[PDB]
Amino acid sequence: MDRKVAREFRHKVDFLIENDAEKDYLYDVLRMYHQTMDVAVLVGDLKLVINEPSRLPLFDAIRPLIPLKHQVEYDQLTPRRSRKLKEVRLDRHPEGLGLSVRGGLEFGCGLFISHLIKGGQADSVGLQVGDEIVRINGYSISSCTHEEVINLIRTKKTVSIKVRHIGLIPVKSSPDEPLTWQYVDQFVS
Amino acid sequence: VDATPLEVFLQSQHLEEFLPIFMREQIDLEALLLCSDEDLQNIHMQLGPRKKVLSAIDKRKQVLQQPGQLVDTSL
Ligand SMILES: [Cl-]
Repeated sequence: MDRKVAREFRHKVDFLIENDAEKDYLYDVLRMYHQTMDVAVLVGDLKLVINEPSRLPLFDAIRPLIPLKHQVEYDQLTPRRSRKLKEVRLDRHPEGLGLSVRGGLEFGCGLFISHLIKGGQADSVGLQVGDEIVRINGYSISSCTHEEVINLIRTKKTVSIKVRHIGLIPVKSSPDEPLTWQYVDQFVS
Repeated sequence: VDATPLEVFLQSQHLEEFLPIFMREQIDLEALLLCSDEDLQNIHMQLGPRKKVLSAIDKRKQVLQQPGQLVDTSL
């Protein structure tokens, strides 16, 4: 039943990574770790290839091969890969919602919490930097431009927010640049 | 099942009251962006919401063509 694992992983790699050089890198990465058994280096190496939200499921595919002795440090080092959806209701508080938000349809990427004011209302309720805001007021926002979403958030007295924790932030720092992604701990600066 | 892109669109703009007329005229969001001020006068939209609709349509047409940089909106 080992060949079943290898096959499954090899095609999920083929499907989620276009360039052969990054594939070769990925396999070399895990192979090096399989010799070193250094898990901090493995996640540190993995993040330079699993760089975009579509590739994040490879952290779960790699995961069953991780020895239990490394399992928990693996979890400390990976973004939270739980697919569960946290739902929230925020009220119009003198300091406001207490979050900052970036992305939208015109960028071809979802809408992410990029800043969370410590102690504000968003933090009171457990939202976190790196959540993708999936829904607002019950509506999927996938067809909304950025300004449309901000409009939709401001339509009523309170705002319903359902997020899925991603752990990546979109970065394009002016129009020339292609959109890429960064992990949360780095993006803060 | 989800709201159509037209519905979310109008919802975001406080224009939700026009979803039943746009549907009777078979106006999806595709067709909506093809509409002029005079098109919307033909279905008896009054001046106030005409301006709000066309403002929203034009903001959307522009950022789809020129997204610009990613921006942080503080809420
Ligand atoms: Cl919806």
